[PDB]
Amino acid sequence: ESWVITEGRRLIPEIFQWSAVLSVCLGWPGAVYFFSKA
Amino acid sequence: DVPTPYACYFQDSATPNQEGILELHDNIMFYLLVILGLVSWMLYTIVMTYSKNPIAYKYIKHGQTIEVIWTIFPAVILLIIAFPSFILLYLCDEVISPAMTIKAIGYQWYWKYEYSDFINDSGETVEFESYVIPDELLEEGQLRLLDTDTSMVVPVDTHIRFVVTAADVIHDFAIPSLGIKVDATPGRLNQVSALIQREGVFYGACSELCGTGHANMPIKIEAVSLPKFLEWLNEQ
Amino acid sequence: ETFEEFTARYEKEFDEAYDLFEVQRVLNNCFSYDLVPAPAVIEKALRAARRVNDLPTAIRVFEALKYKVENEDQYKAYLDELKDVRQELGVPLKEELFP
Amino acid sequence: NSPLHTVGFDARFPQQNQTKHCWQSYVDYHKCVNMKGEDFAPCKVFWKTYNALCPLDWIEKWDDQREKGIFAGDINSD
Amino acid sequence: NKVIQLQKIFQSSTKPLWWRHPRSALYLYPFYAIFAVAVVTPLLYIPNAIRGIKA
Amino acid sequence: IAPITGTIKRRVIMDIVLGFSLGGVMASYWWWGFHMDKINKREKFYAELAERK
Amino acid sequence: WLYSTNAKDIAVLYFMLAIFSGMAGTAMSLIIRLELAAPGSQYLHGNSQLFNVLVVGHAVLMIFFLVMPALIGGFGNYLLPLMIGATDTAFPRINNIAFWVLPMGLVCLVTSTLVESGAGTGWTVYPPLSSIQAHSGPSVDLAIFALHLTSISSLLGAINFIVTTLNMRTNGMTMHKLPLFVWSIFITAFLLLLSLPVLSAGITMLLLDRNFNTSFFEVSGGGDPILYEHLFWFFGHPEVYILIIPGFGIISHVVSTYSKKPVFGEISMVYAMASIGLLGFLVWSHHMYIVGLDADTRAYFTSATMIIAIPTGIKIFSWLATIHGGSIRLATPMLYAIAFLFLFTMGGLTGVALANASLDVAFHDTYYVVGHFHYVLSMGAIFSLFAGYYYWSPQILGLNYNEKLAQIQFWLIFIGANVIFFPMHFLGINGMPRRIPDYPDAFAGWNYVASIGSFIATLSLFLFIYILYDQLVNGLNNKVNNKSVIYNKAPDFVESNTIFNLNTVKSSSIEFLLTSPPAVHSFNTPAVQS
Amino acid sequence: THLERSRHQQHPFHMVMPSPWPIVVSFALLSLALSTALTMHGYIGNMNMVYLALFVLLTSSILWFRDIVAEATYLGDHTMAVRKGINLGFLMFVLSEVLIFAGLFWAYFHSAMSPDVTLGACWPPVGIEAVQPTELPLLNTIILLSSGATVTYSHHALIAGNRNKALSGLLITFWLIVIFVTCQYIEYTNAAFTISDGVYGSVFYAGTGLHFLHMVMLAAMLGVNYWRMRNYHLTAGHHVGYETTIIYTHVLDVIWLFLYVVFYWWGV
Amino acid sequence: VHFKDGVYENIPFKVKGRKTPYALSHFGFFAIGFAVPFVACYVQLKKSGAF
Ligand code: HEA
Ligand code: HEA
Ligand SMILES: CCCCCCCCCCC(=O)OC[C@H](COP(=O)(O)OC[C@H](O)COP(=O)(O)OC[C@@H](COC(=O)CC)OC(=O)CCC)OC(=O)CCCCCCCC
Ligand code: CUA
Ligand SMILES: [Cu+2]
Repeated sequence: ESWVITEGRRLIPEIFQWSAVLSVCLGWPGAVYFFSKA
Repeated sequence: DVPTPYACYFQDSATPNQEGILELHDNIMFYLLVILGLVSWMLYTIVMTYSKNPIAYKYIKHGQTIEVIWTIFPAVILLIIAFPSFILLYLCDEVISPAMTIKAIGYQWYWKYEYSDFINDSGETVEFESYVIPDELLEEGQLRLLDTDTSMVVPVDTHIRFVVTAADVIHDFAIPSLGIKVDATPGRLNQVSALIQREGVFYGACSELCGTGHANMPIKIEAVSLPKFLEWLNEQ
Repeated sequence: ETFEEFTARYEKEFDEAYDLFEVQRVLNNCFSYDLVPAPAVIEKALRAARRVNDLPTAIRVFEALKYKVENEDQYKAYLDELKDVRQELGVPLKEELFP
Repeated sequence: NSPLHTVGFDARFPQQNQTKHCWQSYVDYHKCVNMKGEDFAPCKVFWKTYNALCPLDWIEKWDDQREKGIFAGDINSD
Repeated sequence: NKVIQLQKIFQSSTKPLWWRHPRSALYLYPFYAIFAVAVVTPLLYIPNAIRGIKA
Repeated sequence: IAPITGTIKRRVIMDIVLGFSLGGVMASYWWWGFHMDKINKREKFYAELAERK
Repeated sequence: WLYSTNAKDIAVLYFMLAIFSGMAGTAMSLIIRLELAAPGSQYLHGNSQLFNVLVVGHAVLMIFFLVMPALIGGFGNYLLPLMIGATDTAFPRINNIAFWVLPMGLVCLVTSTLVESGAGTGWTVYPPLSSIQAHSGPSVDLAIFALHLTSISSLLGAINFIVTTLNMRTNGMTMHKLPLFVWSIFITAFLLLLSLPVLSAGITMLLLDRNFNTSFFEVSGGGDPILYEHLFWFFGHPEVYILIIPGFGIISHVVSTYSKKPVFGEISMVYAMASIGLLGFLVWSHHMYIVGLDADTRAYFTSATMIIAIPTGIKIFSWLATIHGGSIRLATPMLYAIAFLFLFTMGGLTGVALANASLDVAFHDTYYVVGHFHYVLSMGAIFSLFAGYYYWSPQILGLNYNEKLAQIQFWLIFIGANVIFFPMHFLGINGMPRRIPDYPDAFAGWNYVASIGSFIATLSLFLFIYILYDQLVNGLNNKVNNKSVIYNKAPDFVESNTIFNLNTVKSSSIEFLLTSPPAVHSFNTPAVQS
Repeated sequence: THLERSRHQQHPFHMVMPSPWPIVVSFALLSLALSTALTMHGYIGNMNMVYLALFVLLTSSILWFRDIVAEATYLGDHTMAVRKGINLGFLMFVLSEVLIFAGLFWAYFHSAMSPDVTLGACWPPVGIEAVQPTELPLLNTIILLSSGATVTYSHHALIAGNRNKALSGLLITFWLIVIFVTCQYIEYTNAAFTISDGVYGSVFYAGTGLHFLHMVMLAAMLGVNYWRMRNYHLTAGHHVGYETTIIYTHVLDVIWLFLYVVFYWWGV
Repeated sequence: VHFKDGVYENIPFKVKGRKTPYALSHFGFFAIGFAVPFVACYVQLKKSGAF
């Protein structure tokens, strides 16, 4: 009854935030190509 | 072939030897994203969720039931991933039944091919150099440091067999669209066998350093058809 | 090793505490394990603070108990269980003090 | 159809380094022209081999070391 | 023979250990003469070695 | 009163296997939405070279 | 003082030179990356020489004059006397020649550029490129001697560490109980001993083939240049496993100090740390897969250099186990040691992709290699050198380093050098070759992305000079105001503040129990352990 | 008592005064390496600065050694562990100088294990004639097997206490090594192939070349082991300057026997 | 340094009590180390025609 809803709420905005790190730490060349194709 | 500005992948595969590399560069990186997907997750659950833990669990040191798990875990992916890595080594020396022998010899600032197979009716080898065109003699529309003056013709659907060496400083022989890369040692020689499967020009580069003129050595190579090649061989 | 050998070992070491140092260095490793300590041993973690005449190391018991309870439902039933020996010694909690 | 023709596998030299293939076929041709000369057709399989897979300056070298007698290999079978 | 004799001189000498030998005064001033030349003349030819002036 | 044990053990098994499940949703897209997308084009163009007869 | 034989004051001279050779080793990499900003020779006018001179001028200052004298000299001559329990090193008089030949290893290298030719040979100094018919002047003559002076300093600088650890310990310090920074260098000292005499023959033979014309390597005479490719690289792969094992010692101390917890599997971490050193010997031609080796010889190495990723996985997953339960105190050595655990391991995944003989044949001498070995040199051996300086700077100098200003030096190094070395994997997967002053025009894309970042990282290094100025001038006025962090271990939850100042440093090593700075005789009595 | 114990050192390991010969040897290694690369390309004219650089270096070693014997027999912090420090510091050192031979043995297995094309198909090639192992090279093996039976005949003899065998037994070993210099001077003066004789001319005067460049320091090591034993410096219970000479020669039987089997026996 | 384990006396610098300000002698050690390739880019261009 404890680890079925308290272990969830710690982890739902975590993976919502963790993917935002890799889209800036690794996905940042997907912006400099997008901004200036010239 | 031609590199693309702001690109991130291989050049286009024009050889089954090259086509094997693209199915091994993706077979490896599929097992590299599970490991990068683990480390990027197992380092965000620690810096975020355990920097606010004031009571340190300082009585978990050995962990015998997880010590033996992550020493067979690099011993279970590597035993899997090597079997597509062994099947490419033993099936890229296929020089069993070749069809053509071309040469490529680099004298520190150019290449020097010769088509010493005497299928040509004149009974003489066709030797010709390959100098890059300078910026003063640059025809408008030529690729800078990637387009030579005297190119090289090879047929299609043919089991060719290069011989690559040099008479001076080591510099290698690299076409990324065909997956050929050999050193051109001065004292000895190396072979590759790359069946080309599409008509079109491939541009490459020389990779290993030679001296001052390392940037001034491309390897231009176009593939034409086998009657269309023979019309070039009976001329020169 | 087990839950009961955890209880009998640290409820024994609180008796020969004799000092403020050997309460806080033993209250520390009675809370720095994988498991959660029983209320039998934490009753001797308040009697140890009464033997040394120091109140904020008895208010810091119930704040270390609050973070390492893993459930608020398993805390209020755990708080009301200790209210028999928490009203004798007059130990407040950090939220009631409002410091 | 398929007019091209070249040297095959040559299983005694199956590696990437084919330099001894270029060297011994220069030897096995010029050992054939001096010893046991009855025809040229099994003797030109070592002539047609070393024209392939050999540079032109090396054949100029091997015909110059042979001329002053300074050929490092055994050139005289007889 | 001189091992106990030098041990009176070396122990409680109040000198640097490379000045603690009795036969050491002549060991240094010719040695400091070959040291004062072997570290400048390989380096004084370096501006001679920048302009192509060789020998 | 409840002998509660295993707060870190329930935060390693929940912690490991949700990274393997996070190591798949970045990798199975990379081998299907990119690698099989790249083999789709090369299977298409080489089938438009065998059409010429 | 100049020629004092105290091991403490030698290691402060080591560190005084590894920044001077650092600000020369990265000013050359500034001009190297300034020339790769646009096609056509911009700042160098038309000279493709002085670009294979600056590349060898930069790549040997970084390897042999920054990361070698800091992680072995700058720390090993300061910590291995101190943590084990010695008063100084076992051979303290040769301890001074191991430093003072390094400025003489600089005059043998800066004058190797100022002479008329310039050694345009690259870091891997190959025989027919560096032969006397190719390189004529005395330029490469001095570049093969400055590599010899460092080969001989760091050789006797590791005989100084096998007969320090084996006999000069304390009473209870048994052979199974040592700090992991000592087991880093003592394992490293069994690789510095057994790889540098291999190198010293592989350079002197090139000297003999240049002015004594002996033809060890000359082609006219049967001397291979391919003997060099297995004899230099027999030194070369242990050399790059020497820039990382003391890097594996500092991280094992920082990540288990700023987490209040002992390290996970300490006995497991010392057996998987010599197995990197031992098995690193048996893999030395994975650099030379394309040079014409046999189809079974390359089949052995494509299975043998993947087994180096077996003990390195143990030494990383245990660093992801020694901070799981414990607290995390995010100061500056913890920021470097936690970004070392992400950027070195991404320089490991590119390792096992290059490790195959079936895949190095489309990657050799490209920029995919330079993307790989810079995630494990400027991100695995600078991320453990910045995490070793900041971890022992106020303990050793005595002055705190303005902690609020060392956090912005971390992020400008993190994201200001990831912007350089991440797009290198894209220029190399197309096939841009190395050491070239100009390139085809399609490689002008990321080479302007990687050129904007070399001003970011070398603006952080200009800031790091100011941190070194704030630490020496008013570095005493830092721990009396709220500028820095004083106590690197905050007390526990139930540890009262008035009892903390009695039992302050709860270290696991002697290095913090000493004074700040330590004494000139910090060990005048034989200490005891357990 | 404790008052004298507060006047002495409390740890067995040695503390050295600041000596300046550290930066003297460093300045010699600069003027060795810088000046040996100038005269190969001019800028001086004469080849004697290298001869100067071999003189200032070697006198800097004995001035380094004069301070060490001032510590060895005249100041004396040589305890049991410090005696084990150098005796393991030198036994682990010769593991490096036996591996530099593997940087020269492995070139001999690089040109003979696989035959090359620029030379002949045989090793040693045509035009090059090698010396059989049933000649004066076999004198070079027996004269070291006799050296390996007289270095231990005088090892225990110094510990034995009598100076009739300890002093005279090292003069007969010293002239057994200078006579080994002159028989490796015959093949440096009478052999056909030279240093520039291709790859066989390269590695043969390297594998046996470095074996000749160690006897100049080994005979110089006996040059102080007889002078110190005549000037009563060395003792019979504590000898480091004598023990490093025996292990300089007891491993020399192993490396020369591995040098004789492949350069001469397998090298024909 | 042999003795006087003070605070500034394990470093061969002279930080306090200097006649001249220390930023002259501290940046002047690290900018001089920065300006050594910019004289290798000077005497090798002017020798080889460029400027
Ligand atoms: C120790 C190794 C090391 C380090 C740290 C670096 C650091 C850097 N290197 Fe270099 N590099 C090599 C070793 C290293 N390099 C080698 C071996 C080669 C190949 C040469 C050859 O084979 O041809 C090479 C080649 C190379 C190339 C040419 C690629 C090719 O031709 O192969 C380029 C160009 O982009 C480059 C750039 C950089 C940059 C921008 C950094 C930046 O990281 C530097 C700026 C970042 C900093 C600000 C941090 C470092 C500064 C310090 C002073 C250290 C701090 C330590 C203390 C002060 C405590 N390097
Ligand atoms: C300085 C540090 C350093 C380190 C540590 C490494 C480590 C490794 N290196 Fe690298 N390497 C260099 C520096 C370094 N290298 C340099 C300078 C060059 C040459 C450049 C030049 O010539 O100029 C080079 C060259 C080089 C090449 C030659 C390419 C070419 O020139 O053609 C190859 C290929 O085999 C290679 C591979 C590896 C491998 C497999 C490792 C492995 O040790 C790394 C393994 C680590 C891990 C894999 C990550 C952690 C482990 C896991 C999380 C668990 C296990 C992993 C999985 C199961 C996938 N390196
Ligand atoms: C070869 C060697 C060359 C070396 C050159 C490197 C130059 C780097 C210099 C870095 C530096 O000195 O900064 C430290 C200095 C003191 O800080 P402290 O740690 O004592 O704490 C201050 C307090 O805690 C908060 O300070 P506060 O918040 O009150 O001030 C606001 C401050 C913050 O903004 C910035 O940092 C960027 C502008 O803004 C300003 O002051 C603007 C004033 C014009 O902070 C400052 O005040 C910086 C002012 C700007 C200096 C120029 C910046 C150029 C990029
Ligand atoms: Cu030829 Cu590079
Ligand atoms: Cu490697």
